[PDB]
Amino acid sequence: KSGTWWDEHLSEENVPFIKQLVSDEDKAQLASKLCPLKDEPWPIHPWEPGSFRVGLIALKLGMMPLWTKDGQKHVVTLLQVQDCHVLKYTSKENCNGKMATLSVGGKTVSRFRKATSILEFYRELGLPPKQTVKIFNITDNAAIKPGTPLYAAHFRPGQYVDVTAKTIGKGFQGVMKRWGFKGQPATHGQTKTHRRPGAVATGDIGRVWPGTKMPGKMGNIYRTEYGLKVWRINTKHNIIYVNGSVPGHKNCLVKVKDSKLPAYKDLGKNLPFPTYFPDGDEEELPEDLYDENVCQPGAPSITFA
Amino acid sequence: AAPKNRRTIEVNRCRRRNPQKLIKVKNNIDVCPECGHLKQKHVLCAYCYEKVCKETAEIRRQIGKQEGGPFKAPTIETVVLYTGETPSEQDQGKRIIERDRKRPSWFTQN
Amino acid sequence: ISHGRVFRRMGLGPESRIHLLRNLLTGLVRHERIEAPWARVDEMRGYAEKLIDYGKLGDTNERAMRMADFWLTEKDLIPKLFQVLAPRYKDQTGGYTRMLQIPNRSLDRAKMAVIEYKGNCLPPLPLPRRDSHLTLLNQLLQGLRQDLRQSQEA
Amino acid sequence: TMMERLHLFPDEYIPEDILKNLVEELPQPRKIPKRLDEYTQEEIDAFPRLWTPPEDYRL
Amino acid sequence: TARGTPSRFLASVLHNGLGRYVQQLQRLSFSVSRDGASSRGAREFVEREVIDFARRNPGVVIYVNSRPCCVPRVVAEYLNGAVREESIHCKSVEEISTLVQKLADQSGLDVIRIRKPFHTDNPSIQGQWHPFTNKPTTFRGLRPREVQD
RNA sequence: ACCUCGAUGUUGGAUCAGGACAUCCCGAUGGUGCAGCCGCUAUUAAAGGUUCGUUUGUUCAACGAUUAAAGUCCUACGUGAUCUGAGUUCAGACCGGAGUAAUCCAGGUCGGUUUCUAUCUACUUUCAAAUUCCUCCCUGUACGAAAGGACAAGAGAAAUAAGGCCUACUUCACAAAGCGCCUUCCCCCGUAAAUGAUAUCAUCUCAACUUAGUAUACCCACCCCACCCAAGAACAGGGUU
RNA sequence: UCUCUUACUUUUAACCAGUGAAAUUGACCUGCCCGUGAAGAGGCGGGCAUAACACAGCAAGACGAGAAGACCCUAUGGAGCU
RNA sequence: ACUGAACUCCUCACACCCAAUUGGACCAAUCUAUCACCCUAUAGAAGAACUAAUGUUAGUAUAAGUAACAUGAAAACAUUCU
RNA sequence: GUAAAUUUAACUGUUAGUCCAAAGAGGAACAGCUCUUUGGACACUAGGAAAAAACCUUGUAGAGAGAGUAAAAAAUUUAACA
Ligand SMILES: [K+]
Ligand SMILES: [K+]
Ligand SMILES: [Mg+2]
Ligand SMILES: [Mg+2]
Ligand SMILES: [Mg+2]
Ligand SMILES: [Mg+2]
Ligand SMILES: [Mg+2]
Ligand SMILES: [Mg+2]
Ligand SMILES: [Mg+2]
Ligand SMILES: [Mg+2]
Ligand SMILES: [Mg+2]
Ligand SMILES: [Mg+2]
Ligand SMILES: [Mg+2]
Ligand SMILES: [Mg+2]
Ligand SMILES: [Mg+2]
Ligand SMILES: [Mg+2]
Ligand SMILES: [Mg+2]
Ligand SMILES: [Mg+2]
Ligand SMILES: [Mg+2]
Ligand SMILES: [Mg+2]
Ligand SMILES: [Mg+2]
Ligand SMILES: [Mg+2]
Ligand SMILES: [Mg+2]
Ligand SMILES: [Mg+2]
Ligand SMILES: [Mg+2]
Ligand SMILES: [Mg+2]
Ligand SMILES: [Mg+2]
Ligand SMILES: [Mg+2]
Ligand SMILES: [Mg+2]
Ligand SMILES: [Mg+2]
Ligand SMILES: [Mg+2]
Ligand SMILES: [Mg+2]
Ligand SMILES: [Zn+2]
Repeated sequence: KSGTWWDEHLSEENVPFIKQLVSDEDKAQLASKLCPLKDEPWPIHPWEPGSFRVGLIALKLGMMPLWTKDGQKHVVTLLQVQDCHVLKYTSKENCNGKMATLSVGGKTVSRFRKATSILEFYRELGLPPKQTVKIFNITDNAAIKPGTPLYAAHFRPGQYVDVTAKTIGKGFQGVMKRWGFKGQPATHGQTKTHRRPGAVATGDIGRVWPGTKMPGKMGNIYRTEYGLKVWRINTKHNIIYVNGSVPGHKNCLVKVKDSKLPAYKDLGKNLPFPTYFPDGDEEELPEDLYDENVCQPGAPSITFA
Repeated sequence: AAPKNRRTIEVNRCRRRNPQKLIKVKNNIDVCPECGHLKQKHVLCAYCYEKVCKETAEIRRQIGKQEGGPFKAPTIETVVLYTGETPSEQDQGKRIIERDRKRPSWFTQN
Repeated sequence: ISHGRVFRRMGLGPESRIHLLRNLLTGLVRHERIEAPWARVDEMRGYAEKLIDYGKLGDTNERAMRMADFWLTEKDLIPKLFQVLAPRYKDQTGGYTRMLQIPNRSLDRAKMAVIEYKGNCLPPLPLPRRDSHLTLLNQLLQGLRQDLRQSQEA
Repeated sequence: TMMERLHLFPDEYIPEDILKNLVEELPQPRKIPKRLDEYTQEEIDAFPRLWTPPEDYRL
Repeated sequence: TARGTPSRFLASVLHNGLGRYVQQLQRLSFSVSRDGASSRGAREFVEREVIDFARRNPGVVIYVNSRPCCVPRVVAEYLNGAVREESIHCKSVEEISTLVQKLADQSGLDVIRIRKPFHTDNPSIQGQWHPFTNKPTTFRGLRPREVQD
């Protein structure tokens, strides 16, 4: 009637073997999915207006400055896509929704820290378990076979994307830091009231309206950014350079997809559809993919005239 | 602020006897393979740790009688010796502590 | 908000925090094994690990001598540090101290721990031992390993 | 509790399980009046005309 | 209560009166005192009334135990096993005579609330109502908006 | 003078505001003694906004500089178990006045204790659609005799608001934070017109009819002793390869 | 001080262990809106909402609690002073 | 047409729905006279009946296991250290 | 038509009233305003006006798982024209 862990009863000679044994299996499964177009891929429909393709699950590395040919310093966020795969497909009929849902995972984690139900799901799929799993709404022509890996080449420079992740949790915070209330002066007779909300409602109602700004936990919630364009794409390390800052701390998993903004609609005509396949590409992509206005580090010093 | 009304025992039972207030049963208890007494899986056995302290206190009392005062810490290694033992080949040039007692079984000489 | 804070808040202040850890560290050098509350032991463990590194720099190093002079309130332990503890761990590069949890004291039911320097002359603690290789679970994994090694050589 | 035993369907499509356990179809309270194009010629000719329009009226 | 007291349905003992009437009263125990004003009404009842009362009801056994007591009592035992104990302390002859006759008429069941003033074992003769009683049958018993073959 | 004389002093400010529309500004649309800019007036519109200071206890107001605007109110003349106690209010005193005096004052002046450990209700991330100004272009165009001087659409820049972040800068250093950086996506139905009968014309129709403006995104599984944690009051949550 | 707050330490705080009060309390199985009423409703009328449940915050309500409060008036009730 | 009262009627029993005040009929327990002798009778007598006076004394709840309170460190408990 | 009335004896208690209808004053042909008069209701039950002291229905008292009734549910959609 007592719980147990994976290496409670293992001896000194077995623990290194078990760690190495499961590590080798993870490498084999990840290296056995690098050929999606040969292992009976699903039909690849051409791009059509009004179609939504799947996104990625990236990890926020940090921030790095980036200069354009216009001489403006733009700061970008390095989003690393690692061990990103498609888990399962749900049709529109089975989705009970307008769009078809597709499951994506990322950041392969240990198999010893997951429930039995989750582990057996990956056992038949032949992939290591993923930490964060996001669901993307796609169309019928954007279906992707389960187990298909995804790379940072799925996006291209000049494309606006939306990043979703949990914000940095600041714990329980007062109204001054959570909602930006002015507070009370530190002097001129004030007695034990410098950072208090003050009045919360009127006397006639005799109650507090729902949604009233009161002290409580701030952060650790999902927030989505919109209208963030990609300035640079690295294919060797699968890194997406997303303009500005994105919600979440360092080394956090984010959900990335195309911009929902109407101004950025019907811009995926020249973008890969449904996704980029390095296995079957007729020509390997360059080391780095830049934007038109981006001045590469190898280029000489920009000389405005 | 003072209570407007007296809270009944029916309300109090729901608060005092709530599962959060109740003590949580522990599942990390097992028997010590050495002495058989109970211990936690992440905590050293109380019975086994107690006999180490009793022997350690006796050893430290012998050390005090040799230094004969504070600020007299030796600059060499220390060896604990029992009845029926002699300094070993590797225990040369060290401070030996003689104990008028048989070496404990759990105490492995090194 | 406390993100990235690696140091704990103890004593009557930052200065008192050093003095409390200094007394624990000094008592650890003299006795080579002490028992104290778990949080103070864990905080002091980092200083004990790096104290040996200054002892390996040699007693002729002015910088290493000042750290020994400061962190050792009792001046008789300074010759011991550079002539006993430092030579003892000459081959080792780290992990000189081991920290284990002990039953809470009866005075205030505080979480307690014991910290000692490896290789001491004191009786060994009843260290936790993993299950023997002769157990049923280990033998099944041992048999699997043998076939995997045999299959690889094939 | 009574609202749980009430089933609404926007169209004439009904799930089989709900459709397979029906018993009686209650009559509609309001009788739908007939459109002018649903009248047969027998009823249209039965109803007499009340006035004689002039022959020179453009209408 | 009604909520604070138990209740029972109207019933009799072994369907009394269905084939024959059986007097449910079984025993009377009177405890009168030779001396004591509390039994003055009871002593007069024993001297002239209980003799004629025993003539009318031969199926009831009457015991008259004369012992010193401060409160004379009458104990009535019934066939169903219920025992009703009543006090006739300082009651007139007429009040005792009416009370004893009331005990003779009762069946012994508890004097509590009766849920219904009627009790019938066959309430329905033409068939108890069911929702299909007043619904006409359709050809082949087809369900509404159901097509066959 | 109906409720409160067996513990709300009132005013004003600070804090945070919810609501009305009889609309100060942004939006749409008639009329004009509407050329164009400015204006006036009326219908529609409460999504959003509505400044900082000097003397004054101030509310208000005066004028100082601005702004697309610095709206009228209600809410226990909102909010004082959140705060302030400046004016008035208890004991001191003074000036002026009344009184034989004690003493008084709708005036002036100075000083004068603002308690409370939350039992109950309510509430404690509305999971996410933003507004505005200026400059530019149209354009020195339409208009006008000139003086003057616009629509709509597009661009840029800035500010606030909402929501994030730490590559720099800054307070600072395994981090937090702004003074710093990043992102921000719907129409608004007042009316202007066709066809066309009652009332064989006409008439935009509380006549049948036609036309113009008449949603998406986020969230979704089910070893744990213990350690670690960008997760956290506790609990919970993530990682432990 | 403020525009405009922010960081850190200490106490407090919260949790574990020990000891253990006070004002308060008609009974409560203690909701929102509108209306009504001794004229300001958790309890009445009409609608709406609603498994149970502890912990931590908050201070709009319970005309919250604490000294028959202050404030005007009453008494053929007192006292000081002139 | 129906619904609709404590009005009326029906079966049965009837002293058995007003403040202050007034007239009654009964009566708990206690003591005494005389009875009575598992707790009663007839009389006399009176410290003769408590859901309420911010009542008095005592017990125990509620707030509440809350507020608040406390022991510098190691150790051979010699001692040393801050 | 009805059954009360007066006198005699013995004392208590109530008289800081409300609202409705009506007549008339004061205010402003305002007030849940003030002040008289007549009458009703209320401080006495029940039903109906949404909740309801004062409006309407209705009183003399119990039981019933009978019956007949009293008061008792707002209406209203408006501009052609020689
Ligand atoms: K009060
Ligand atoms: K409150
Ligand atoms: Mg945190
Ligand atoms: Mg401030
Ligand atoms: Mg104070
Ligand atoms: Mg202060
Ligand atoms: Mg501390
Ligand atoms: Mg308007
Ligand atoms: Mg106010
Ligand atoms: Mg105030
Ligand atoms: Mg208040
Ligand atoms: Mg003052
Ligand atoms: Mg003053
Ligand atoms: Mg911000
Ligand atoms: Mg405690
Ligand atoms: Mg008390
Ligand atoms: Mg409840
Ligand atoms: Mg109300
Ligand atoms: Mg209600
Ligand atoms: Mg609470
Ligand atoms: Mg408080
Ligand atoms: Mg008088
Ligand atoms: Mg009746
Ligand atoms: Mg009657
Ligand atoms: Mg009667
Ligand atoms: Mg008597
Ligand atoms: Mg008495
Ligand atoms: Mg009592
Ligand atoms: Mg009392
Ligand atoms: Mg409390
Ligand atoms: Mg405390
Ligand atoms: Mg102390
Ligand atoms: Zn043991």
